[PDB]
Amino acid sequence: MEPLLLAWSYFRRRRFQLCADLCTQMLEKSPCDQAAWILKARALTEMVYVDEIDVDEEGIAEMILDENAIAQVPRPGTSLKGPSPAVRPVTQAGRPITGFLRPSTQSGRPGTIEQAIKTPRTAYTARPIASSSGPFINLSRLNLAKYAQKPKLAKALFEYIFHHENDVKTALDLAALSTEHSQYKDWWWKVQIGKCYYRLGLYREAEKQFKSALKQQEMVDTFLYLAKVYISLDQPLTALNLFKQGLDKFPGEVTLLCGIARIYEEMNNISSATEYYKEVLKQDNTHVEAIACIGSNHFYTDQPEVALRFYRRLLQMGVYNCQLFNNLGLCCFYAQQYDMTLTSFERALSLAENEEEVADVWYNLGHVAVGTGDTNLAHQCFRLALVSNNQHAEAYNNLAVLEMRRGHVEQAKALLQTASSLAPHMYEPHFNFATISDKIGDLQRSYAAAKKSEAAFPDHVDTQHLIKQLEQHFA
Amino acid sequence: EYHSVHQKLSADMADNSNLIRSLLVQAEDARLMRDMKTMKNRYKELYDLNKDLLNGYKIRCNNHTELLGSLKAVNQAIQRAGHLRVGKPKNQVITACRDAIRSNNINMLFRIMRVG
Repeated sequence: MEPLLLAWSYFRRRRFQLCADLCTQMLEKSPCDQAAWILKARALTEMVYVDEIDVDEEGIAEMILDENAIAQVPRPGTSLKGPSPAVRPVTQAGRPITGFLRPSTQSGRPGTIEQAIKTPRTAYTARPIASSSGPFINLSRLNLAKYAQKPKLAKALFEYIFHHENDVKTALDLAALSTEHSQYKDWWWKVQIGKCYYRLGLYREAEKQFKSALKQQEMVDTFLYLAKVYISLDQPLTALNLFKQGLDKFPGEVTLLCGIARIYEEMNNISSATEYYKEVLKQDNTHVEAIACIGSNHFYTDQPEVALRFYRRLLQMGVYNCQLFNNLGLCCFYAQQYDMTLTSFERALSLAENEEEVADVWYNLGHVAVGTGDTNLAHQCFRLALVSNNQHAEAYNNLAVLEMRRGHVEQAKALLQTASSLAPHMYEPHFNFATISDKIGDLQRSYAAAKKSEAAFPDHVDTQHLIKQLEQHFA
Repeated sequence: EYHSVHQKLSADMADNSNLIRSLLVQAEDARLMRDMKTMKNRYKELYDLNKDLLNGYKIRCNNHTELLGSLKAVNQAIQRAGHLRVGKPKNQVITACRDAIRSNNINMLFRIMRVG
């Protein structure tokens, strides 16, 4: 009923528009009221809040122009920098496609600025890469030396400056004055200064504050923060020891086990990431990350029924996506459940909020069709995948395979050239182009294509026989 | 005061270094796409940021030298206070003196170096 009370109760119920809407009134009515002031600050900063732990988009500049790893060429198995590409689709030379895209995924790194620019913008991150990773209150007007004295105001004000305005320097000024006001005895200000540092670039100066905050009071937050810091310095085996220390503190934490599994998958030894995702499951059993990862791994290691179970679980827990339903369709078809197969693809096509998701669903429908026979339906589905996403290399490759099945060799050659131009990291377009060339002749093009195939999937077999035959023809 | 000034300058220089990295990448892209005007613009921006950063570097270097001098002065003070006493009465002072700096009890600190 009353303004302040109704606004605060709107805040408790996570409205975040009404709260501010009543405080703006209450502030116009009285120029001297700090309760509604910091309440509107909280509402504004929480309409946009996103926890700093899972925001790790380095981009392009950090990837090359910033060197922090001590060892330049460390032993294979101690640095971050399964099914073969003949089964599991790939994204780079290696790095098979993963389940559960998270905005911290790097999934390989480019070598030079030119390569990173001249590639698709979303081939190394979940979002397109970036070079660098009225108003309620004007930051240049308030004296942070006076709000630092009042911690009740200072905490919400720092959260506002950091998560709403993204002013790391003024946030760090406020946090430094606040920490010196608390005589360096509250772990929260230490963690916040460490976050300011970590997104300023100073990792060691942030690891110092995170360690000093762990000494004050163990919290899952500081453990994950140190994990981020250590992963940024390219030190997996330090992060794993720190995670096992945290699990010694918190015996069954799910985020810590999930971080261990993420590190094991970045190092690409799935035989332990599955164990740790299974521990996460034994703890949560609704975890979307572990369920999706184990489901994908179960699908690609020729066990599609277990993957169908793992994805029906996510269906049972109210998850309603385009990805989930296309996955259910692939699993139902390949696990030989032909009644619930195509309705899942229909729900997928219904739920797709993009033009690339629609293209992927049409690609998978073409796979279903070509598994059924009737190559014309798959032809149409691949052409629609192209019509939806012009830069869809798998559709080009499959449509060229079907074209050469029909007989049109030049169409297949052009389409395979387009596919291999869009995705060089794939091996199928190169191998097919080399095969058709060798079939007609042109052993130079066959060599230039089979060598790129071997560069893409270096443990292939038919590529090796092709290269042997070619090098034999050259003498 | 020297500590706080160093922290402020370090944050500022880190921000400018991030700007310079983005600019380097941004500048490189213009060169690749052969847009010479924006390339020259990026390099002008880089020149200005470098001059600002070198000014800040001089300031921070002088401040860091003064701070190191102050730290060595504090430690020489501890050592000259302890040095004035022979045997065990020396060691005590040193310990106490350090335990009087981690707590910023400057008056009690001086009382340790005055009587022991």
